[PDB]
Amino acid sequence: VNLTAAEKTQVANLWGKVNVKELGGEALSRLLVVYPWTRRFFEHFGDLSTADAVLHNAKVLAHGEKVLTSFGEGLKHLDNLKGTFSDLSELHCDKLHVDPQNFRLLGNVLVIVLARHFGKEFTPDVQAAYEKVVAGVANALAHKYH
Amino acid sequence: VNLTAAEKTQVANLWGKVNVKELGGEALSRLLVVYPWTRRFFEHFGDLSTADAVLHNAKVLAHGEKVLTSFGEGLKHLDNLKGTFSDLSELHCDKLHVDPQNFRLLGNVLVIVLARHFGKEFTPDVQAAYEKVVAGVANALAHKYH
Amino acid sequence: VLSDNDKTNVKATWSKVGDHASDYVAEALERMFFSFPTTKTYFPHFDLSHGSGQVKGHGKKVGEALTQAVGHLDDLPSALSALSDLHAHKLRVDPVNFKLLSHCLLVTLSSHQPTEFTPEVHASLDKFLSNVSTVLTSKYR
Amino acid sequence: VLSDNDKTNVKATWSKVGDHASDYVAEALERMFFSFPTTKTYFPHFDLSHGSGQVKGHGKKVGEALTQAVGHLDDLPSALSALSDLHAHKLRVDPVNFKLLSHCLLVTLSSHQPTEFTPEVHASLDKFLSNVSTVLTSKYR
Ligand code: HEM
Ligand code: HEM
Ligand code: HEM
Ligand code: HEM
Repeated sequence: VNLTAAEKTQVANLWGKVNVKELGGEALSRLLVVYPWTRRFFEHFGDLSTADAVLHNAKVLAHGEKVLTSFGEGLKHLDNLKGTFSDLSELHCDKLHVDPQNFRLLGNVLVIVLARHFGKEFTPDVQAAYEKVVAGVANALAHKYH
Repeated sequence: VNLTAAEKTQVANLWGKVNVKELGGEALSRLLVVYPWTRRFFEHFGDLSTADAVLHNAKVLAHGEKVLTSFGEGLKHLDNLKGTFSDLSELHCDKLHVDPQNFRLLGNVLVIVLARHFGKEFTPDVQAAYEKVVAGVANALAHKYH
Repeated sequence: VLSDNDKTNVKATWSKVGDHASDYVAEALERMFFSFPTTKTYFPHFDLSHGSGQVKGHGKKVGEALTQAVGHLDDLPSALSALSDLHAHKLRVDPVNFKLLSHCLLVTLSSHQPTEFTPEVHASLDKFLSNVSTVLTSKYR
Repeated sequence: VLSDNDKTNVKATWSKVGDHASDYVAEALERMFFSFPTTKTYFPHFDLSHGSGQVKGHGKKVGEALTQAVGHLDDLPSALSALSDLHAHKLRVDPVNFKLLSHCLLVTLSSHQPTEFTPEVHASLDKFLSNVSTVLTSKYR
């Protein structure tokens, strides 16, 4: 991904303030409430028929953390998201059969979540940096589709 | 774009039979009729009020020829679309102010125009290869946007 | 939003398809799977090779639904109500995929009926298939 | 379609916005121009720099349309009639761009009202903005 030196600092500084369990939980939770059809992949986690069941499902929250923690891994290799996420792209395509469009939807929710928690700090510029990050991550996870 | 050897031969074989004037005329024409907001860039091309005006618009037809000549040229550099179209990409952004979504729209029209002309020689495999190329070209053309 | 001319163009088009609806739609899905592999993530349980019974079966069922839509252009939400429920509650196909199938449907039509797929006819069919796509996702949220 | 609860959530969000509508919307648009640079192809005549007065002025206008939307939830087509003519016949903004501004409106509201911006409110607002977008493009073809 094509990021300026000022943008990488911004990306790394904000993420050091990120609780991956809490925001991980919330990002995946918000995906499933805002775009209810994304709940199809997690139906085996328990009752997800309502917004409130979704928000209280221990497996959804724990998966959001796992997902954000993987997203954090990408941040450690921003010049090579394709290499970093190569195995996971193959995993999501071949084994999980996840439509990569979902990666984009999760990206958008992640930005709204960072904004929600960091107020003023998540400037238009900090946002621009993360919007480029989430699209890089999305593209990388989609890259090995076939 | 990444085409197999079979696909590249297929791309090149179909294009040798393309009447650049005829199909470029049609493709731009169908863009302006199918997606009428695209005419915003052709306000100075004369009458575009009706679909049959668009279809008889000498400047629309001519520009369509010009567009597919350039597309054609880009098919000689399928390993490096971004380098080929870098100058046109800066021009479309800085001079013409053309939302690059339009490139995706034209790509789809082009695939349809190719299907229409070639019929059953434009196989699902042949469309698939051409889908790769029109997304590659659209992508090269959006690449220098800022 | 579907004009009287758009409905005329749509029924004109589908009447030329004739008894080829099932084959054309079968061919549209294969075009979708080959050119847009992400859409294959919805069919891990199908053999998606050329000529597979499952795809042919699916093309037939999708074609019939389109035939119904063509027959009820004044009230698509009512003609497609059960499929609407199905795609919202169970199938849950991300809405971007409907455009990809619509696109492969136009390629199929255009390739099989070159002289009848005029620019204005194309324009009407695109509005229709987008209309059907809106109806089928109308209950997602 | 917006349910009663969605409309409750939209009206609560916007009531909580109050006199901040111009500032919030002007911010959205800046977030849009910087995050999604393709959107600037529609404003070649604008000062798009950070803090822009032109963008501020435009945000006031856009906020006004939003406020009017919020006040007429049952009949958005009628409230936004003049705006859907203009976007359709003059501005001709590609439908893809309306999501980009919606996404930044959600970024702006969540940033400024984190306690009110709940998953449920988030969902209701996204549906609302998508409804505004659909109405603004309803006359494109
Ligand atoms: C965007 C929406 C996404 C959806 C709907 C989705 C779907 C899934 C599903 C269903 C699982 C398996 C859960 C199970 O069956 O136990 C999974 C696993 C996983 N996903 Fe995602 N995924 C998404 C995006 C992401 C993103 C953005 C990342 C960050 C890189 C990510 C990283 C992971 C990881 C690390 C695993 C565990 C894989 C393993 O080692 O078994 N996913 N995903
Ligand atoms: C699809 C939507 C597109 C739109 C709305 C668009 C718009 C335009 C406009 C408004 C002009 C200048 C008008 C004129 O020549 O009088 C232009 C020039 C041009 N465009 Fe595009 N374009 C599109 C796609 C493409 C594509 C796909 C290609 C090539 C692959 C292309 C290549 C060119 C070329 C070669 C010129 C002439 C440049 C020059 O002589 O300076 N355009 N375009
Ligand atoms: C790319 C877009 C679409 C995708 C990915 C998709 C996905 C699916 C899937 C996975 C099934 C279950 C198939 C099976 O297991 O047999 C299905 C069923 C079905 N869908 Fe779609 N769909 C799409 C668009 C459409 C459209 C445009 C129509 C309108 C004709 C449609 C109507 C149907 C019908 C008639 C069935 C079978 C229903 C039944 O058995 O009761 N779908 N869809
Ligand atoms: C969905 C939210 C939107 C709303 C509420 C909205 C509404 C408005 C309003 C109220 C005006 C000013 C009308 C006047 O008094 O002359 C306007 C003008 C305009 N709109 Fe939108 N619109 C929206 C989306 C968009 C998007 C996404 C774009 C493109 C990125 C766009 C492009 C424009 C442009 C280029 C103008 C003319 C600006 C000027 O006066 O120089 N609109 N719109």
